[PDB]
Amino acid sequence: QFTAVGKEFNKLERRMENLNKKVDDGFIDIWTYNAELLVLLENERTLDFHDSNVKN
Amino acid sequence: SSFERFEIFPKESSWPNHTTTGVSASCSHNGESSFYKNLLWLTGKNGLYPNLSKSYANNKEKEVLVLWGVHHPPNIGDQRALYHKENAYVSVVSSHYSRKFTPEIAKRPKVRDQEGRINYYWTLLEPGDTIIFEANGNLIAPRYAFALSRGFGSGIINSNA
Amino acid sequence: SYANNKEKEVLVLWGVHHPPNIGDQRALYHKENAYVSVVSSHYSRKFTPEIAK
Ligand SMILES: *[C@@H]1O[C@H](CO)[C@@H](O)[C@H](O)[C@H]1NC(C)=O
Repeated sequence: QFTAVGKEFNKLERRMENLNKKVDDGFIDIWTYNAELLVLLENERTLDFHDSNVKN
Repeated sequence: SSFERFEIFPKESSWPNHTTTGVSASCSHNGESSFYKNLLWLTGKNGLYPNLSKSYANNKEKEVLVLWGVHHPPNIGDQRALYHKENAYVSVVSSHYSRKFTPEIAKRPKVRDQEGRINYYWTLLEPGDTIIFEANGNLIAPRYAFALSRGFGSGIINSNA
Repeated sequence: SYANNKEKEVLVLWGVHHPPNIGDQRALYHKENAYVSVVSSHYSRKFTPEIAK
């Protein structure tokens, strides 16, 4: 969906800034880990798929 | 989604007992002293600052953004010369906004060759709502309000592209 | 007044005292109604003593 992932906080709202930073970093961590693991596993699956086609 | 810069207080009619020609050196245009275009600096006319009282009722079927300000003279002499009263107030009364501002006079570090700051406040007025401005000094009154309809909540980008 | 020149942020603490009874305020500060104004470029507040048992 349409989103803007950037927010601005003043100098008396650092708890909010750290909460937003935690949200952003957690989303980045989840997406990075999932994307890398997914790419590795699907590369293995694709190579096995081609191997199975040749053997069949 | 739709932005309209309109007159909330036309300078011609609205203020008959105030000079409303105040200009600032820091806000300079083409070498001449100037001020903001959406706000007007009020000052005592004929040596008096009469008790102000203004009301605006929203009828635009849209949200109205209103800006104003409060002036803090650097020394008590500036306040005496400008508004002729040592202690003043600014009351902004809405159905969901309500505040009183009191000038705080203090010697402050010089920025843009000025000694006393002015604070800027804003509010959003719902359709069918009324906002009341009252004061006897230090009011930087609104000139143009902004009727707007909020759209997808986006943000801003700091860039040189 | 204090002007910051440390090339660093300066944390400043202070307090406002509320005497329990009006007698304590009279004995201490000799005035029934007082105030504390703290004025900064981005901080500005006025504090008024609230005397209560
Ligand atoms: C200006 O002063 C006159 C009386 O001298 C008064 O009737 C009028 O309401 C005042 N206008 C404003 C905007 O305060």
